[PDB]
Amino acid sequence: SHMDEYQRKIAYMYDRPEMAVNDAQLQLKVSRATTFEDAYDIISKLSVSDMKKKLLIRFRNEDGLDYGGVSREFFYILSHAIFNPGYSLFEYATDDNYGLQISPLSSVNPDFRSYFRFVGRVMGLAIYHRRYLDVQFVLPFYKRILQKPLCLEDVKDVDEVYYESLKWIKNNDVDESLCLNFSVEENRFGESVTVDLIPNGRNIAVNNQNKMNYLKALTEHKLVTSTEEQFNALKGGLNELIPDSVLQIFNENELDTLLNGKRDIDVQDWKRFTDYRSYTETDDIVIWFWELLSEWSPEKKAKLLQFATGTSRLPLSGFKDMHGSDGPRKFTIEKVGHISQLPKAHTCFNRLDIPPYNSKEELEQKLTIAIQETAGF
Amino acid sequence: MQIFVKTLTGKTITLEVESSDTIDNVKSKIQDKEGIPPDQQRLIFAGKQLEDGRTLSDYNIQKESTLHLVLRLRG
Amino acid sequence: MALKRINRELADLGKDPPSSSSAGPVGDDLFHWQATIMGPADSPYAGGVFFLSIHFPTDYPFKPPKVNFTTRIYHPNINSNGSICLDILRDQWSPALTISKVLLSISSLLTDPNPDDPLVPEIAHVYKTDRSRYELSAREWTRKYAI
Repeated sequence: SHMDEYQRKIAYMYDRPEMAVNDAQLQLKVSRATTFEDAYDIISKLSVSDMKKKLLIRFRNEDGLDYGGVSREFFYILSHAIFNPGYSLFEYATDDNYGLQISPLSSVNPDFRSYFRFVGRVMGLAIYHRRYLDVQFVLPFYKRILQKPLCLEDVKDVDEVYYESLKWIKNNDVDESLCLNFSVEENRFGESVTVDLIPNGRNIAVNNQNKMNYLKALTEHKLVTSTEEQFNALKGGLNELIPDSVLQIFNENELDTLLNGKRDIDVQDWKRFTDYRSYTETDDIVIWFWELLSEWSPEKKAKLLQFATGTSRLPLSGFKDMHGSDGPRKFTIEKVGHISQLPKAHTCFNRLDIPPYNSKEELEQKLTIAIQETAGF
Repeated sequence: MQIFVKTLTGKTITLEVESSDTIDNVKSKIQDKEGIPPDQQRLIFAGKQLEDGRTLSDYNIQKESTLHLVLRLRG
Repeated sequence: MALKRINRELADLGKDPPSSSSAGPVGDDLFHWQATIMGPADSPYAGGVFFLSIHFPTDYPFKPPKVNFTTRIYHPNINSNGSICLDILRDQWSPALTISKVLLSISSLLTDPNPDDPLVPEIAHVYKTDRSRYELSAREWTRKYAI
């Protein structure tokens, strides 16, 4: 089984003599309001020997027991702070597909290397002390961490439309009508700058004999070359604690599980941040739907989320900041259709149309059959 | 016989059917293989869209015929 | 690639215009165009003029432009905000498509609404059940707003 192999790998990793914690306890006091600032002030000055000791975290003016829960809450807050796109370090791959990745604009800062080394230290500390973040990167990021080659198919996990266009170029012939050439126009704070994939590439149109090299260069530039220095600093910070000989026994999915734990979708947040059309919060269909979601496994909840909203990934702040094809659009439930028809979905509007059924069992059966063909997680 | 269907994603699928087989049978086989509902499948061959209630032989489909398949979903 | 293509499209539009739908940059910003669409004759929107705002992403032509209506239109595929739920801009987009093909597709959509993408379920249901009432409402809205 996959789970048994992952557990064996985890036990072997934590059994290594080079990843054993010390016995002395390192105190770490951070104010709840200024978590990011104090965390950056303390962590970015600790030594490698100090970071390998037991991590004891006490929030200021918050005295309590079960320090494990306190440390977990601290890691949750820090992960939601450092990886927040508003801090101009990471960014979503696309507005309607929330996948974190290193932001190319982050180079605007005078010294981004210190911040990215701090991020690497945070990730290494989370993995080292068996603590979980709550972010969800893209697969190419994990492949880069493990030093795996990146190809065209990897763009599928980043952006669907971009990958479809690249595949169209690969399959169909490219004529002279398209004004495609070896250059990329990137807009950084209004001004647009042209970057040449190859020397003197802005004056070399793509023929039918160059489109393969063009696709290779585009994939490399989009996935790797645009974030060289920042990712190098991040990986240096990460490997400052975890040796590269340890990370290279997992793959792009086991590493994700190790970093973020088992992925689950909260139901209380989902219920609190949804809206209804032609429905009321006290209607029988709504309460039956919420009960069914409450007593469901994470895989099927993810399948339903992908069926309704079009993707199984959520924003960094839950369902509150949920985006559609055009703009913000919270999860919507509407009464539409005949009783016999299956529930329908409108992905570009984050809308779910549920006919007014009569019994909860019928609703469960129809919803499961409707979401059968969707694959989640 | 054997026919080839190319989807909008560039995926090529080989279907083991017969010229006398109906369009409904081919659509049912496609649904079994990939889960695409027969109504949402649009098949184009020789500039003609395949319609339910007819057969492949009615569309002059022959050995190793190349068809274009488009599935409608999403929103 | 994101600027030469836009310049080529603008030049082509300036050479052989469709004589019905027009497009052009607003001020001096090639990544923000305004377009004008005439109401099709064989549709209830006849005699109306509609305005569209087109935003070209920096990944053009690999990513489709974002088109938004400005004049309110009573249609089973255009909501009150103005977003157009068109297949050619989300699923069947390819780099070979230009900005004139999008305008032609929208003008064709204004003739035959697609009931398989019911962006507005109420209007879609009215269209599928009572064609005459839907056409009357569309003509009333066109007379009120499009002119």
